[PDB]
Amino acid sequence: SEAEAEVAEIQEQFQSGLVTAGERYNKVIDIWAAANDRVSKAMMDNLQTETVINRDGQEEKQVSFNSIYMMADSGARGSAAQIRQLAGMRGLMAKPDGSIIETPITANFREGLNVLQYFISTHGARKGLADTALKTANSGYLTRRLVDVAQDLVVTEDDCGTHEGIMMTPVIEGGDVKEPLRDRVLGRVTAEDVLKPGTADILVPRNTLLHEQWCDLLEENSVDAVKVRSVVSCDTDFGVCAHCYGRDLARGHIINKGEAIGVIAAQSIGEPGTQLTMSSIQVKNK
Amino acid sequence: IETINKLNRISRQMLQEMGREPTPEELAERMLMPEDKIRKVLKIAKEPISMETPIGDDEDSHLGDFIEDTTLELPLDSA
Amino acid sequence: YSYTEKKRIRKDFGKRPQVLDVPYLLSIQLDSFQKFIEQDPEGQYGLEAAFRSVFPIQSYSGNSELQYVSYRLGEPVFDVQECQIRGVTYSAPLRVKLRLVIYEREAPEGTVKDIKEQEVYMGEIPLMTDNGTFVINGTERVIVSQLHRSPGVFFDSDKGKTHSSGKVLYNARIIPYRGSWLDFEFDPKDNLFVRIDRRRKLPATIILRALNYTTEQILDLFFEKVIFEIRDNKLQMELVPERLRGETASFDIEANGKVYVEKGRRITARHIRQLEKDDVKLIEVPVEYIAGKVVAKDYIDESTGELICAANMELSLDLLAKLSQSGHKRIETLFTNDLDHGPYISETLRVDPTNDRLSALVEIYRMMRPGEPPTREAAESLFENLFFSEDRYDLSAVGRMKFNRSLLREEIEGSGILSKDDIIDVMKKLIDIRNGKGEVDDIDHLGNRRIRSVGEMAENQFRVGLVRVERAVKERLSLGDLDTLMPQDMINAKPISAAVKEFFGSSQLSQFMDQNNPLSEITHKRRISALGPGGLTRERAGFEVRDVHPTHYGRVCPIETPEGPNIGLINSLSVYAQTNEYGFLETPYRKVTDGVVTDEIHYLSAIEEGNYVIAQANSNLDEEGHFVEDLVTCRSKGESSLFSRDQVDYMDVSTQQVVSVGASLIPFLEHDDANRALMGANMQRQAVPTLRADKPLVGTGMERAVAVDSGVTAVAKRGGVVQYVDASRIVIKVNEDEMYPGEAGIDIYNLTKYTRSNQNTCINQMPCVSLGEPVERGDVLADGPSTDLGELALGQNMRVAFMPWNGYNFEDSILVSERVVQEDRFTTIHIQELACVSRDTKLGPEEITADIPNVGEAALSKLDESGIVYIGAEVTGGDILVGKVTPKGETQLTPEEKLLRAIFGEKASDVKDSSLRVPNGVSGTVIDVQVFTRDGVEKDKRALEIEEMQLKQAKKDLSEELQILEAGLFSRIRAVLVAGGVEAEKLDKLPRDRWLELGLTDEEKQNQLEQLAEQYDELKHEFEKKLEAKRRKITQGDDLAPGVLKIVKVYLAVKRRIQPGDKMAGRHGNKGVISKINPIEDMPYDENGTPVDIVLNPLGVPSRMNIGQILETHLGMAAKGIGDKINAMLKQQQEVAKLREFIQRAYDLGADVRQKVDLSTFSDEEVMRLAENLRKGMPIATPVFDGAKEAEIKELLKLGDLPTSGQIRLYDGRTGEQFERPVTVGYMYMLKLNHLVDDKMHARSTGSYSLVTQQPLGGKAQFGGQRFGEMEVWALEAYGAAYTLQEMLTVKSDDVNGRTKMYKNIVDGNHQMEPGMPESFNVLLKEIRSLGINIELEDE
Amino acid sequence: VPLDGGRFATSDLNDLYRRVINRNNRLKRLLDLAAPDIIVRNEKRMLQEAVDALLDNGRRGRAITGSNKRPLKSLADMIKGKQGRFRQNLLGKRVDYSGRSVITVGPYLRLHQCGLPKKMALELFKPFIYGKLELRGLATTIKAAKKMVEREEAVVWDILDEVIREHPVLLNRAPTLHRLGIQAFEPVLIEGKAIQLHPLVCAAYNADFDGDQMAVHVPLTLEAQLEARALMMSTNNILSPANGEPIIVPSQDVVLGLYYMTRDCVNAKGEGMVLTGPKEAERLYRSGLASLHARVKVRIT
Ligand SMILES: [Mg+2]
Ligand SMILES: [Zn+2]
Repeated sequence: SEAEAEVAEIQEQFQSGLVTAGERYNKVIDIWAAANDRVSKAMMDNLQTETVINRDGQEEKQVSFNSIYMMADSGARGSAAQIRQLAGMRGLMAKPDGSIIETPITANFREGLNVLQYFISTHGARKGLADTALKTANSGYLTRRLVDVAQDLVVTEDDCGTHEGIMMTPVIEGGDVKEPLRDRVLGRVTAEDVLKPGTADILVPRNTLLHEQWCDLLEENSVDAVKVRSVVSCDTDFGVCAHCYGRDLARGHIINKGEAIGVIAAQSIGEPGTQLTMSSIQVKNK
Repeated sequence: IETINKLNRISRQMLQEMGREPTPEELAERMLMPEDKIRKVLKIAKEPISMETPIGDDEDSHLGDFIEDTTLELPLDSA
Repeated sequence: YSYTEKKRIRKDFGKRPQVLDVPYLLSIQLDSFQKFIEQDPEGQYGLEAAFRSVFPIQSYSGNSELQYVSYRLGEPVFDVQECQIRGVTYSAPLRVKLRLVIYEREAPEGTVKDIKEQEVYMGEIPLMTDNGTFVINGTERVIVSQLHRSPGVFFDSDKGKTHSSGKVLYNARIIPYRGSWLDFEFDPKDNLFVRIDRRRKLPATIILRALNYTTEQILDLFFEKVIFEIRDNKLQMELVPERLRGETASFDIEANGKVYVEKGRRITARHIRQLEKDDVKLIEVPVEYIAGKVVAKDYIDESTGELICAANMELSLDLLAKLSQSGHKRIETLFTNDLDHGPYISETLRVDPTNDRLSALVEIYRMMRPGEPPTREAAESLFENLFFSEDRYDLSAVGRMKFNRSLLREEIEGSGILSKDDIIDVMKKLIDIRNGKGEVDDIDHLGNRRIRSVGEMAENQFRVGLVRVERAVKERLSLGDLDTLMPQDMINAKPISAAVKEFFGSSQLSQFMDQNNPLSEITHKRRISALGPGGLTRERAGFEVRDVHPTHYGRVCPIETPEGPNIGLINSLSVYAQTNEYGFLETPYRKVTDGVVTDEIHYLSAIEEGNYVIAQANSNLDEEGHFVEDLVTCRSKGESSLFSRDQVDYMDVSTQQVVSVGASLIPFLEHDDANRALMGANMQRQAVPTLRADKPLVGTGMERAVAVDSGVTAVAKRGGVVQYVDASRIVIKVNEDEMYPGEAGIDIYNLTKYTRSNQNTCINQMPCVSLGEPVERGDVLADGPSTDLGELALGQNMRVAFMPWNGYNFEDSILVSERVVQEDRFTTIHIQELACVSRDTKLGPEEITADIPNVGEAALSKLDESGIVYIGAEVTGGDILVGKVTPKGETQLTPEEKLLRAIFGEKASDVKDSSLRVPNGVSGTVIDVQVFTRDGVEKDKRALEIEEMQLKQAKKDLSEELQILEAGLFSRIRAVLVAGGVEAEKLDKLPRDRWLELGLTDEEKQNQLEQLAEQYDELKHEFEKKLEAKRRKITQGDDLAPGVLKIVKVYLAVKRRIQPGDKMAGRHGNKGVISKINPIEDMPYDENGTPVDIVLNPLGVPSRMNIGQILETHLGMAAKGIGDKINAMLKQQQEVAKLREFIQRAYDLGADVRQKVDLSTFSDEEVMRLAENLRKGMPIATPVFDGAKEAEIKELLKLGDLPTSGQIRLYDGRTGEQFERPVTVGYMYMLKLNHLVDDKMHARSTGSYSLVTQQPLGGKAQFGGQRFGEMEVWALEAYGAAYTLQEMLTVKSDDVNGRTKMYKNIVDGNHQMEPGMPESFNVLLKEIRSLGINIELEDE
Repeated sequence: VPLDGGRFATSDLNDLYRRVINRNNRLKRLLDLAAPDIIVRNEKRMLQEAVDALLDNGRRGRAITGSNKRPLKSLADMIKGKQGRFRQNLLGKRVDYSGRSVITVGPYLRLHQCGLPKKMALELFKPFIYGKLELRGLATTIKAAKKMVEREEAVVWDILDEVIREHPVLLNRAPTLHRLGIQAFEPVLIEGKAIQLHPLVCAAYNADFDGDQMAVHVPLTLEAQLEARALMMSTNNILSPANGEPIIVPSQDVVLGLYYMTRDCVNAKGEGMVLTGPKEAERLYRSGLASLHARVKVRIT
């Protein structure tokens, strides 16, 4: 009712002619998103700890026994967005244009959808579903080309006796860590000797498997830069060495020579992708 | 060939007269020759039907895929 | 209510008073095909349109012609059912009257030279059933409506083709019903261009020259005038004020003595307004303003006669001098506003090399016939043929309509041929849209898309057949004789019937019917596609056509379209829809007047809709006032919004018309997601009928009319009294009033017993009635495969509860009890067909006989004399059905078996076995056999035993008929004597025949005596003629192929039951496979020991959101409970009055229930039977978007004395305890599916192999090996199983030495591998070498 | 070749060869006759035309057709595209000793197991049975053997169970994206026509019991059998090569049971007594005396 009155106000302002339509548009849609967030707050506070249960005392509340919420918190099935679609208003809806409609949904599945509310759910569902049908072409095509390139590559040697390669440094950018140097080094083999901020303290003789104990060891030290004998940098004609590739992940050890890498790669990269299409500067902390 | 010409030409007129097609009985009569030769020629008049045709209405089965080879042997028979 | 309603009422909570009742659903097939036949005199439809449009035809010279008269059809020779049985098309004769009028080329047109007015048969035509299928070779088939871009014209514009430009390019296109296309376009350089059917580009203006226009006339048409006057030295000029708009003054633009606009100044709308108000048209101006302006029309000096300037040429100042000196103080010019009035045409002329009409025709001729040395009339005739000959260009007056409206004419109609006005008007609107006025149009709007039903396609192929005729007609007219060559001595009916047959049997729309379910039939008939001819392609089309467009509302269901590559293309028809006569669509709407909703109806089309304003059916009407609330949900313009009350034009009829039928049946859809409803209504079609017909309790109300309008049931043609009853036929006597006066009016109905469906299922019928009761007309007298008392029933309702169970319902799987299996209730039938053909060989005939060599009497114990099975058998893999044997060649033998029959002396015959047997894995019950044989060969004895018995059956079935029909008549023959005296007991006791000699008198009664003589005479006689044609139809041999001497056919019955692997589901997408059947004791159960039948895993409800099954479940638990109450009332056997009170209290429960029904209207036994038919559960109607509510569900469950939450403490059976907490419980209506493991499972040891590559096959029907794709190689490439790979590459597929060697090493125990080489490789080498290449190997 | 009803069937090449030979022979005729060069030219354009069509029909110009109006598959099409030898019939092959069916759940199973229809395996492992019956001599020859296996005697089943032991078998679901889409299990025989499966490895298959169907292959030779037990085995593979995450992540029902069990309410009962260990706790709840979810003191080791 509140937001309804708001759009009545912005309406009559546009009737005065003060406001444009685009300004009006972004304004009204923004208040709708706000209201949606607020119903999300109200419902989530009204389920998870709604259970007030006394025990040898007046009252106290705890995480609820609502089976739907237990299914949610488990990670089994459901999520706050979906549960919102069950209890609260379910978002806004883009018509097939890529536009974003002005008058959102009020009711839910428990209350009952309206005729047009259903008719408008249509566009989004059929659209994204049409995409579901029609992205595996690109996926299998890409995967097929990748496998096609990466046929011939197999480890030909145990150690190529080769020299330094790529540098691993973290990908912290924009915020905090997104790939720890812990993870990036994990299972890789050093380019060369490596030391500590307490300096000139070697731990690798130019090549070691850097399993989790080495990685914690260098979490203690404040190091933030490593070098690695990469798959690229290896010099072996018609293949690579076992060291430069490093860990066979599904084994948990160094890759045995003779194992076929390229298919593992193209599968590894194309397998996920089917689903997965679908002023100022301000210091934060000290 | 000539026999086939006479046949398929006469069958049209018989179709006018009858309003329906002729039988090898009626047609062996009209064709002046006995049913054996009629039936024979009718058995001869057929063409081949092009293995690369899509008997799968979808591009799934070009007819040659369906075909079995009963020429070689079966390993159980050999044993 | 009605009788079939009195016995089993379905409650309703719908509230919206329906003004309309549904229409007949299969109307469109009937009406379309009807138009294809119906003898239209004038507004030609189909046939007559093709005759008229083609005939008359005259000779290649101009002397002789054939002339159309009329047509007539024969009744078909074969009835429906012999065409089903025989494997024969159902069709009717065709007969055209034709008049050969011939003209003397001696006389001018002295037509009296020859008349041959005779008649001609040519070509059968299939017909339509009363239900919509076409029987074809004994197959019920359906042919599907199509949807495609209507003819006319269509404007578009691509955005940034040259994306470097980032520029807009407009284009127009003309698309006729018949003939060639036409494309107009622009370029980055703002030049109009043409290409036909996408031939090359051409400078557009060329065509206008070819159309006999000059540059003068062209620019007169396109360009408006700008007139200068050189008054004695200086330039004045005329100026409308709104010409310098958003424009800039080049000089000081001033007036009489007054300055409006200065130099470098914009001619603002202020100065347009001063220039307007001040009556200022002429303005003094500089001469230099001209230089650059283009002349409009050719100017000379009347003294010279020489072009001082040709037309469309830029002006100068020496030419201002020389013009005015030549006598031009008037210079018309071309208006040119680069903003608004662009130089498109003129630039196109300056690029166009063509100057005359003729060269334009030459370069068109050269675009389409490249190279060819051009000639005049070849090119004139070419162009004029393209778009100005009736033969090769027709618009469809539909197309003429859409075209005219696209140019804003008034004329709907016109020609199927173009005019120059049309072309140039199109070019004008095009360039207008290039300037900015108007808009390009859209594909996805229905008003551009047209339906094409059967009769129109039939018209098309019919006309094509007429052309196939027409060529040889002329060739045989002009050359051969005239007076003697009869009209049908030229005609050949083969291309025509070959065409009709071809379409009915080879086209994408022609296909088998989906007989598994009446729903699936009717919805396979209410299908719409954009594929086939005149349509689209999967690999080509994109997302835009697939997606929804808002005009689908009330016309096309958005909820029923597959999930695969055909997601958007196919789509089904909406409920209250119809077709525009032109082929477009329409939809009902209630008209809204003065706020009052008018109860009349109007069928707004695809285009009228958006202009008006339209309200919803959800509107809470103010009781014949207006919309109650101010901000009424309404819509227009391709979008919805909130509007006022008197402001409205139209309202929706009902809460449904957006939907199709399938999604009209899913209840509580409003509480569901569209995805899972899509899947629900899709799988709602793939059902199988159960052995019984268990209704649904949770209804919608549409169930009845679908159970009727599939035509599968019997229908009371004329209501009356049930005369005879059986399990195979019914006789009704017709009510006296309904009984027409001539006819005795005793309708009889023969019913179908266990019979194959096209998907190999049971088709069957049963009476839903007793004997000796009245019938209200239109009632159902017989149920079908999936029906009950006139309502649909695709499956069975039963007990459900949501909880996990020990991992057995892990990911959507199902767990189920044994009790269901003891009641057979999901058991179903799969009738099957099997045949044996007796062929004639190079060596001799195949022979059907019991005798077979090397056979034991075990098998032969069940073959009768002729080598054929006795009916009633029950058989299994290995058994023999039909002993067929084939005369054999001879053999090249081995020394060993040679020695062995040198030992035992045993021998072969000169014959081989070819018997018909059960295929392995199969078992079942023989129930019927049929035999077909040539007219000319002996009927193998059993055939005589079959057809003679088929006469025993048939002639009995008719004897009964005539015996009854005639026995009624035999009252007359009694009584009519008796008028004219009385023989009160001298009549009766002595034998009935000998009353004609009893009491007699003169004048009027001798005619009576001989009237009865006539009656007797007729009555025997009709029987004899009946018997004649009938019996010869039974005995007449069969039109078979050559080589085919006789055929047997065998019908089985198999009775498949539920097992793990047999999928099941409901009507919300709530799928599930089975994983186990659970004994009754290990089940969950309740305090009262009533266990559960099905258990489900509610993990998959929230993320799927298919919530209606919950509410449905609650409601089901309610309804049964009431039945249970009544059941207590019956065994305790209470009384009438308590039932009366309870039941009427049950009906009048809801808030604002639309229906109101009283029981004191009904009599006692009606209350009895109705309480007795409800005891299993009180069935309810939940209309789809006018659903019921939790208040009503819970009120009802409180009437059930149940937990309002429908959620009870459960006790486990294995441990005897209680679970932790309650669990939801109630009755779902549930279904079985054709995706059965029995039909999917398949293994393969070693078997057949193909012919070119010698690698095994695929398909269980071919004992198929499974495919090992490239993916499945890439995996093993990952692991490193080189040996497993090589194994699958050589022995299992191609290496024959390897496979045989391997089998042999195996049976010797040795599990050892040897390779060879795959044959497909060396094949490839041979092919390459066929391609002229020395491919070869470097042997070690 | 023929078919049953006297009909014949052919490959499109023969038409092309016929056209070629007709044209060459007619040309030779016209060359015996010194006929005009114009018809020579025309016959040769016809020749080069038909050759070029044989090597690729729809390449040089508008296409050649049989009566169907769809074109004539030339040679090169058989080497080309999907329908060529490579992608269809050479890198991909139909297979002997294989099968498929519907799947359902095996909840009781252990990781190395696959529920298996009898009859399916009976067929798949036939010549082993035959070798073992010639071994035992119950069927002295293979006609007797085949008749027994058709008669489905008792020793059929005991010997089936005899051979199947320690004999792994491969499982495969489409689309075989990554190497964990295809695995080697051990067989377990069951009286049904539907495979059961170890639920945790549904995830590597991306598989659910919504009507899915899986395929079965057999490692005949010993080396493939050992590779199966050692490389394609379900025990060797609990981690991806993409990332070292557990791909044995308990999906959706088991996890609910855990999160329900291990929980710390306040409310039910039995709060604040003491246990010597887990077992008498099991005595409590299997009696039903404690909450399953209640923080209480215990001893552990
Ligand atoms: Mg699935
Ligand atoms: Zn290396």
